[PDB]
Amino acid sequence: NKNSSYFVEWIPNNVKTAVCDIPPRGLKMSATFIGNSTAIQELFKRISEQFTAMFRRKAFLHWYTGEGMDEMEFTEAESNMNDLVSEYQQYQDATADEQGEFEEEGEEDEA
Amino acid sequence: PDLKNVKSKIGSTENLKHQPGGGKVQIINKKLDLSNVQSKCGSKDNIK
Repeated sequence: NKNSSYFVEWIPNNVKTAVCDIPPRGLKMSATFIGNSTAIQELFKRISEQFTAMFRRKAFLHWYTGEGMDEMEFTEAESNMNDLVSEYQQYQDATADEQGEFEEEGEEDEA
Repeated sequence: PDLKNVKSKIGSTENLKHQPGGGKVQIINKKLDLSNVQSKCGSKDNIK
């Protein structure tokens, strides 16, 4: 309620509760958080630019090709991480309002 | 008396053909050929 801006709007009521009777040894009570946010875009955003910083210049790469890997694979790992950061950014702040194909049928015309 | 002819024996009068003569010196320098040479790392074309 006080943090409506921090939830995605087309998954309703974004919480999984669960309660155990038994606390961790040496704590009278505790809770565990597992949160799934768009915010993780940040990880894949930083790592895929640092990765293009490397493979764009074949830097550090002779050590790995030198074990039987190929340049196609660096491209496919990259292709996918860039695709992946584009999927998390597609859903970063994605509407509960309809998405796309906004075209229509007209009015009847004199003959 | 008469001596007709007499001369000295033997020194600088018998040397007058042989100087001896001198010579000529030269260096002692070369180059190397650079025409084969290119850098041995080489990633910047990968911009392609």
